[PDB]
Amino acid sequence: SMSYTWTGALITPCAAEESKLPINALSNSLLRHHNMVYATTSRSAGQRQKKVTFDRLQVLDDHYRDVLKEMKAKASTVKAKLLSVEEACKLTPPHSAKSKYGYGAKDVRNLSSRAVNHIHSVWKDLLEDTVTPIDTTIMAKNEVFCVQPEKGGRKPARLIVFPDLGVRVCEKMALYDVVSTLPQVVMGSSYGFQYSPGQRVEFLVNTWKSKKNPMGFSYDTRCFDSTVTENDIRVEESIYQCCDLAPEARQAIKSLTERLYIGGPLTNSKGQNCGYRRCRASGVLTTSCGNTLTCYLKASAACRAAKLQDCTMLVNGDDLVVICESAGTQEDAASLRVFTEAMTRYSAPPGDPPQPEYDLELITSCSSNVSVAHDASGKRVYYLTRDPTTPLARAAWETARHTPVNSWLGNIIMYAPTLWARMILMTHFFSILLAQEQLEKALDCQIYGACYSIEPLDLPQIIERLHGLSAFSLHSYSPGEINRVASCLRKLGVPPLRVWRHRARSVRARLLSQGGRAATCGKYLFNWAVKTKLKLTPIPAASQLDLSGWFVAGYSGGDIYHS
Ligand SMILES: Cc1cc(SC2=C(O)C[C@@](CCc3ccc(O)cc3)(C3CCCC3)OC2=O)c(C(C)(C)C)cc1N
Repeated sequence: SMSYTWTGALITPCAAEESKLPINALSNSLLRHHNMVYATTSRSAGQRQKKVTFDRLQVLDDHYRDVLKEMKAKASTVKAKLLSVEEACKLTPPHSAKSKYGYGAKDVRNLSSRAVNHIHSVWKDLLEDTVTPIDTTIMAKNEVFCVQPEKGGRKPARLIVFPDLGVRVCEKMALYDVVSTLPQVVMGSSYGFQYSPGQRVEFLVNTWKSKKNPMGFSYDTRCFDSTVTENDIRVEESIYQCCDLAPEARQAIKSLTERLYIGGPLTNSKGQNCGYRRCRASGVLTTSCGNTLTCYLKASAACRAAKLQDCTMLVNGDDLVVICESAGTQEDAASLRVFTEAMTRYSAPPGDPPQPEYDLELITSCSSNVSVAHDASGKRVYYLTRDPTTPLARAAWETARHTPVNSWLGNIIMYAPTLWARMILMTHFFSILLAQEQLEKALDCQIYGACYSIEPLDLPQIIERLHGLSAFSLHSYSPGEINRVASCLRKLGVPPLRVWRHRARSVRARLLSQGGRAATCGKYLFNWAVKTKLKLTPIPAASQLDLSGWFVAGYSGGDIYHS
């Protein structure tokens, strides 16, 4: 059927949308080529609409059914529980979209009677009615990127489809526990969101080393959300229902699937009807879990079709990477063509053709790749990294304009061991925090789609617990990694190592002179910038964080917040 049908009504904005990086003394010290940085707006929504709108064709086969049966078996061992209205309310992000029924996120988190009355009513209606399509709002995402000359053009805004706040809270009550525990049980080691960056690296390196002639490849589905059929979404629901659930959770899940996950009318911000969706809703609680289950299922069936030898997968939503035994270059190319044909029949056709890689550092999955460096002792240390272009463009934008979510903070946490996060992100942002005397100010940032409120002063313990003390001492980065970063710096017009080290030494001196937590930041985060290094012993505050739950499941588009 058609993934979308349109009435002609436009996907409209709610407020002014900036498309170009504003000229600003602070972002300019980060990078000078501001014209290279842009933010998508609803102006390009039509472009994205044309691309995501197409007819799906899907044929299933024994390999698909066998894998599905095995997935259901694993699911049958999971017991999940309903979330109380209060537990659900606590997960709502402080600035989540407000309801159209006279109440917003502040109200829900406060448990105002009006918010709760409405939550009860929606829940009650989900139980009584399992058929009326639930309304959804469609908006054009406003994300920042850097121009890609090699691509020929810029990216259009991605689209986000989500239900009313009241429905979102009910989604948490019925499915939060399921989407939190089911995926790892059904997909085992292949479930990507269970790993911290360090653990992902460990899994990837051990897997690669376990093959005799290792070959790896990532599979890019053209518009995965749009390729998800009603069949896929119903198959997902049957896997959820395999869990031991409370009668009410079962009905609510059946209802959300029929009335919302399967499809529904699209309404723009002007209140007009834009059309109808028959594919995955990008902004619901089950988007991450569903996407990973479906990608996993089709890919596993596809590995069998292509007869890949001793393959191992790693899936994160629509992101997929397979590592297997190589059978030769011509044979590997052939194997990948069959694999792609299988995925296409399953309604998961490719964007870029998959291509065989024989070097682990060159395989990019989840926009990342493993790389190597050496800690203080000189020993080799594998770590996760990525091309720093989008992180830096976004850091520039967030410096010039106030952002709800601070991707720069999330990036420092996830890519703490990288030379670019240390040289540029830490130095640039601590300088500004020093300037504004905002080191204590908690900021929102996201990790695996969930929102976290984190205090910059706690970065040393977070990074130590997350990456270990080595993150504060890596040096001798790979020539490839260094080339990639230098290339990016000249493309965006970012200052060089000499300038950043000089800046870091100033920032470090100020931090140290302030004492307290600030001093520890100057000491650990900027030890690289001084000739006479201090010695980084284990920070005692590390052992006490509650860093669990951080790498348990994905929640992109799921409206999740964590205290
Ligand atoms: C501590 C240490 C550092 C070094 S050099 C060095 C780096 O290798 C890493 C790093 C520089 C990485 C870098 C390299 C090239 C660039 O264009 C931009 C950045 C990073 C570290 C954090 C920000 C920049 O900091 C450094 O000073 C060396 C060499 C033998 C390689 C000279 C030995 C030891 N023991």
